[PDB]
Amino acid sequence: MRRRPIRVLSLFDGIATGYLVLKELGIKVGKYVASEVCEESIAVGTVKHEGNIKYVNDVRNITKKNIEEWGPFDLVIGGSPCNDLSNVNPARKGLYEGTGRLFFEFYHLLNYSRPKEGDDRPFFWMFENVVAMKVGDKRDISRFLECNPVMIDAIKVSAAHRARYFWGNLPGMNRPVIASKNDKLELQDCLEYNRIAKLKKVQTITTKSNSIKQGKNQLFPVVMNGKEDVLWCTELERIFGFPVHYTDVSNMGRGARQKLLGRSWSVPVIRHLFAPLKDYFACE
Amino acid sequence: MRRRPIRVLSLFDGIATGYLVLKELGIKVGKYVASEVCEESIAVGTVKHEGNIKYVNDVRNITKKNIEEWGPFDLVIGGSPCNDLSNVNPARKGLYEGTGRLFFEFYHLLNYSRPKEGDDRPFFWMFENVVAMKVGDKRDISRFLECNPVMIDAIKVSAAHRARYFWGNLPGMNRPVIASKNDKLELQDCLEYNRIAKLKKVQTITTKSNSIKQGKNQLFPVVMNGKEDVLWCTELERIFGFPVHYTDVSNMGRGARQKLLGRSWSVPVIRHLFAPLKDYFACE
Amino acid sequence: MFETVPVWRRQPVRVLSLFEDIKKELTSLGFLESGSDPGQLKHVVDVTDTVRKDVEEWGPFDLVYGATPPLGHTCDRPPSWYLFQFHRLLQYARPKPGSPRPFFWMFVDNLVLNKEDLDVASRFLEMEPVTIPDVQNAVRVWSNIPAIALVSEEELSLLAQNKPTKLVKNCFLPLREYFKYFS
Amino acid sequence: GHMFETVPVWRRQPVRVLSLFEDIKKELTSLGFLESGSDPGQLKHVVDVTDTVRKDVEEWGPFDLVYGATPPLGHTCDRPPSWYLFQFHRLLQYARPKPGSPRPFFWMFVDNLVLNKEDLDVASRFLEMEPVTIPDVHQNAVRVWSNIPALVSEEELSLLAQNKQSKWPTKLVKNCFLPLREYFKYFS
DNA sequence: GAATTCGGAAAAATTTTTCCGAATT
DNA sequence: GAATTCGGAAAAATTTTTCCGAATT
Ligand SMILES: Nc1ncnc2c1ncn2[C@@H]1O[C@H](CSCC[C@H](N)C(=O)O)[C@@H](O)[C@H]1O
Ligand SMILES: Nc1ncnc2c1ncn2[C@@H]1O[C@H](CSCC[C@H](N)C(=O)O)[C@@H](O)[C@H]1O
Repeated sequence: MRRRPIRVLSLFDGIATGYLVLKELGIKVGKYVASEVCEESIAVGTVKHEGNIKYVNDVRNITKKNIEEWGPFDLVIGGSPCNDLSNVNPARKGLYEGTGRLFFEFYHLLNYSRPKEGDDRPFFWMFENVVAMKVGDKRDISRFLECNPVMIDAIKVSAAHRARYFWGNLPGMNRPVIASKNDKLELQDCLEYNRIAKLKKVQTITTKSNSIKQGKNQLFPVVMNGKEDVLWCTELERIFGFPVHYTDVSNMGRGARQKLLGRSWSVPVIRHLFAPLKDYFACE
Repeated sequence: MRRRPIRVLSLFDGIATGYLVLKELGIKVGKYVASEVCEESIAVGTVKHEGNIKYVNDVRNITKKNIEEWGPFDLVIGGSPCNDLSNVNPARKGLYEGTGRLFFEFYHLLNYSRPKEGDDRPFFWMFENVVAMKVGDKRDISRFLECNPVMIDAIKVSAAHRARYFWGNLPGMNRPVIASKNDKLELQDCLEYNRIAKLKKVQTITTKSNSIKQGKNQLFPVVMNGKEDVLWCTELERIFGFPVHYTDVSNMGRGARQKLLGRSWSVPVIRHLFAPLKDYFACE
Repeated sequence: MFETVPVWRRQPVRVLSLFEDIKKELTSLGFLESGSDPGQLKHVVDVTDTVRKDVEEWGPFDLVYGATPPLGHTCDRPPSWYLFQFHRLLQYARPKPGSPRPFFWMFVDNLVLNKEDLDVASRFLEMEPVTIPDVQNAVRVWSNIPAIALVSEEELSLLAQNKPTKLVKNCFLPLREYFKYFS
Repeated sequence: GHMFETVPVWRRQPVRVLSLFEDIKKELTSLGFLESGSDPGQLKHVVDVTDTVRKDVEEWGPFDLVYGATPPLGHTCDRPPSWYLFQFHRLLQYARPKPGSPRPFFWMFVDNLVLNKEDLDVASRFLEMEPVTIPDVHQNAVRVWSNIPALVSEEELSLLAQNKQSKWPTKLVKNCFLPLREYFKYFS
């Protein structure tokens, strides 16, 4: 019949990128339930979205009954913590221990919220994680979600390297990534006034400050007034494609804002992936 | 007959409140020479005003020839450091030692920039400082500027106490301070979403974080989600009347931004003082 | 809850058992018959590359069983691995909602799961476990099989510290009310 | 601080001087600039300037010389040493002739080693010139800023300063004042 | 009256850097 | 085959809190 607003379950929501991208595409959001544990992340989603996100705390306390009452859901998205799967951490604990084993919570709740076989209604889902991960882990995640991932590197639509895997059933996930007119594709596009970018594309940004200085010998990315400098948080926000000051919340400083941004999604990549949904739910 | 843009010498410029208030009133600014030594303040003025401010560093190295070359000037404003004059500092060194004596630099350069007899051209100036200051210091400053100050408390147009002395020759400085329509007169008006103000007006904000917690028993000003909290930097910006994120610059955190804001001017009070200037210079 | 089947309608159970083989333990109670060398039990030990189409072809199944390796055998696999994998293929084996028939599953732990592992198990298998003791050894069982006493964990705690088909068998016997009773 | 043409001898007049903090009244007559017959004396001496307005300086009639000095080294000062500087600058500007009537007009400020070096660059920034260091040889010294057309290294004075702590030497000042002879009357 | 305040030197917290590190690309 | 990376425990800075404190409203 007619278009209805989208109802979203979002696990490991971070700074509510899922909501922001849907809103930026013009999709009416009817319900957005977010599971998230970091108090500063929750402040970002709360304040920047005027209380429209319904927070539900630790993913591991969402019950089978919770999915039924909070649902139905049209979109189930999540990107689990990659601190125990990424190659960066020598103390990685793998897929089955530490925080790696949080993926199975997404697998678990995806299955609770999936419609039954008699229901032909539209249902979409996506799971994101890093590429820098053991082959056995990449295999087992594709075993549980029952499909293979797309690899999209944010470098095609942003000023930063960021190779990520995306599993799911959205329309056109394998299609080519072409940049848009408003995409800040080079570091200079992101920088504030009176600052000079040394490089056009920066290396993958992590939660640490070392990722900002480039290469094997840790060079500063920016020149200002003759001296070298690191990136500012507004500049990080632009590289990721967030609105500037999106993380100017909760008295957070340089390190806290970089941690939130360092672990998030590239907004332009997510917009590309969610864009086919405009034709299934109500628009504004 | 017809007006030209205003030419401004601003000493101890801080975060360029003078320029911002002029721009907000619609006055064409032709030249704004700023003397300022704090690298983060300069970053704010630079960035937020797109290089329109001509920075010239330590006030004590401006020469008689500099005033001739950089001039003529139509407006000479300044608020010198009140850390060796205020009552807060028991180790205050007074008007003639420490940073107190920076006032005489303003006195000195004010007279360099003043037109000579026979020049009937408009010339305006203003000097601001704290009330919490010894009477002998208040007397001598009025001895050197040859006039007595008006006292304007920001509490009439903002959510904070902020009593300061203003010496000068602008039109209507002794007139009544009546609040404007857009003035955020209560703390609730300044706060972010999902936050509750305990009070309506907060005590004078200084560069220290103790000034945020209210009264003799140091109460938190805000309640969020049931727990008590201090003010956020966007909220401080709003109390002072700066645009939000005005100081989201240079990777500064909570402490740095409060220092810049804690020692600055209250924008609404300043606008009221500069507003009579619209009829002497070009408008936009 | 499942209604019980009159004795003339009961059929030989088809069981999928993972990690462990309960083949000739389950014949000892008459659920399988000796002669079906292509029996009604399918045994797999490395599930990591098995697809749903694999389970569907070996199906249908009426019982799905899995267990942790025996306490002592220093495993080459994380203890939760046997849980999550059991969970994955159990969902491949369930009857469709369109055709409800008796269908049971069992998982048992040899005290090879620690307590954060145990809270995952009870969250995924949707129930607390049952602690069945021997008086010294013990196992924990999750299952939807209707079953027929008190121990505190510090005995098991200290037993596990220090370093089993007998206890798993009995609970298999309410399944006699659903399938053929050979021997 | 200006350069002035010199005045023929018959046109010279008795100087009018304003002297602050220290009085050169009975020393400036020794060079013939004042006479002991005057009711007004042509010299005005004030010592607590803090409540002095411009029109006070204007009412005290016109001035040709304006002099101020730091108190003597051996004097426990009740005033911050820079106070005598800023205050002298404050009233000197009240005393200058208007740009519309340029006439010979001179000013002098001298320091008794009572200003330290951060105070010294305030002095030279405000009085628009470095000082001249005038020594006493058999040990004392003063530094003079002035627009009047009139070698020791600083550790000599540095160490001189520190021992001396334990009055005003007019002897050093006076001579600087001479050239003004070319501008005003020279009383016998 | 006692409440207030364009701060600062120590002291106790949080914080931002040295090396770290290896499988996957 | 040399470079890359949704990180972390120690270690060295930096920072954010205790008392501090008094003349002026
Ligand atoms: N047990 C748990 N329940 C819910 N969220 C959790 C969790 N453990 C970790 N998380 C959160 O999972 C997130 C992983 S990073 C994901 C960030 C997100 N993709 C974004 O766009 O910002 C982190 O925010 C972390 O705080
Ligand atoms: N010698 C000097 N020359 C120029 N500025 C100086 C200085 N010494 C201190 N300052 C600056 O003087 C300012 C005093 S606070 C002035 C704040 C300003 N009126 C505003 O609206 O923000 C501070 O910014 C301080 O950095």
